[PDB]
Amino acid sequence: GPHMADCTLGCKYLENNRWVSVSKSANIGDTLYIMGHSTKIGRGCKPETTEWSDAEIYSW
Repeated sequence: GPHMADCTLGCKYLENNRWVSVSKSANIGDTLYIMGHSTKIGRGCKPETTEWSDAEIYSW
């Protein structure tokens, strides 16, 4: 079988003063990249870091 992600991380980042949402996909154990920042995807699809100066994960 193929290997797909576990969860879809719905996050928004401030680009050019516009909050752009993007849903990315990663596994429990992946490292999510947002704006150059990286966060490990822990349990409950919940990333270690959910908040950044100009970026935030809103849904997982």
